[PDB]
Amino acid sequence: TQPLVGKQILIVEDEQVFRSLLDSWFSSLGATTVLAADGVDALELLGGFTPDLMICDIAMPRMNGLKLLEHIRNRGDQTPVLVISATENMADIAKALRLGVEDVLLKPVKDLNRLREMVFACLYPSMFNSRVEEEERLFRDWDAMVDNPAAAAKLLQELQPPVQQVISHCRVNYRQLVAADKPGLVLDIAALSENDLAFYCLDVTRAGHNGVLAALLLRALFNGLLQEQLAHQNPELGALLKQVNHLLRQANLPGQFPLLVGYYHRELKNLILVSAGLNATLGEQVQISNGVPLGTLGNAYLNQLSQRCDAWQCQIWGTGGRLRLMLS
Amino acid sequence: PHMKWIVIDTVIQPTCGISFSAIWGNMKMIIWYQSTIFLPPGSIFTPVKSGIILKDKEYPITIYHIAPFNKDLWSLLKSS
Repeated sequence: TQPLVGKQILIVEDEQVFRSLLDSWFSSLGATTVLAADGVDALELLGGFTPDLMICDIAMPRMNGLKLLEHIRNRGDQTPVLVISATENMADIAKALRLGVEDVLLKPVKDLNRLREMVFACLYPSMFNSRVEEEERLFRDWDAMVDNPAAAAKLLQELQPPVQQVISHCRVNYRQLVAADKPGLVLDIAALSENDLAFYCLDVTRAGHNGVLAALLLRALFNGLLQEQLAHQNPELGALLKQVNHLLRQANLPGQFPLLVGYYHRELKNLILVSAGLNATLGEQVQISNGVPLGTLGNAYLNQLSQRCDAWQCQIWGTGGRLRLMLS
Repeated sequence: PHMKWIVIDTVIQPTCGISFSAIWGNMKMIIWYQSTIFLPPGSIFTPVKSGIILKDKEYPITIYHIAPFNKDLWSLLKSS
């Protein structure tokens, strides 16, 4: 066949029979294979030519295959390296995984089809993101009966901010009237600086347990993410919403995620707000746009607003809760 | 026989009380679990129904989320 046409593949194996087996398998698929029997020979071959994919065995090499991985990463080539080991040297498998390796195979060669799967997934990751899609489905079903949504819901309820607090020398109060202790509308307020404050509001009743997870993930990273978008500046909340959509996508958190994101600068007396899913209003009154919840539409691509006030009163409500937020 | 899964790395968020661990079993996975159990990188363990046998001791592990590994999400976790 002709799948691996023009695919330079390096095989660093020390047992001759396994060398021949791997080379015959790769050449049967049309790959241009280079074989080494020694770790130093491996290092030389690497200095010489760049293989599209590499296979290394840390089992009885002249130089530890894990040390060859260490060298490759120290050079920053970051070339793919599929490793071969056995049920032994579990720690070596760990060390390889900490290195930029792709997968692992047991020393016996029985499941060749899984080898084809892994090799193709590595060589054309975009084409074979079918694996990622299938795994997403599998883990969505898997999570249902291994995870404890009750514990996550309780943790989210426990982590909610105090009712009244001063952040960035801004007075801040919030009061929710929907049934509490059943996590619905959820808020987080963080200080981005001595003058910048930010917050997010999510109705976790729409995504279910995933929503709770999303909320938790937000409280872990929202600050960070916003700071990153503030790194490349002298705002732009919408990019933060899209990045949050992509975060929930990277984690296996499907469903609808109605969100609101706000940012107040005290010295600039400015509040900026964007909504994708959640209703809200806030004064000089302005009703925030409903928007399309995250995890849907691909990209909400919604608007912002600047009122240029010192104190504000914004009520935020969705199908799962109603809340008030106040800054004085 | 017993499954021998290995913790590739782990991140703990003080903002929350969560431990995120990238682990290898037959494939790479990200687990969001309760911080109470501490799984340093390189730890080898056997999974069990709502539990983990490590060093011949069965710890009750509270799992929040199980997902396939994501390089981007894990790098984001490690940057906090």
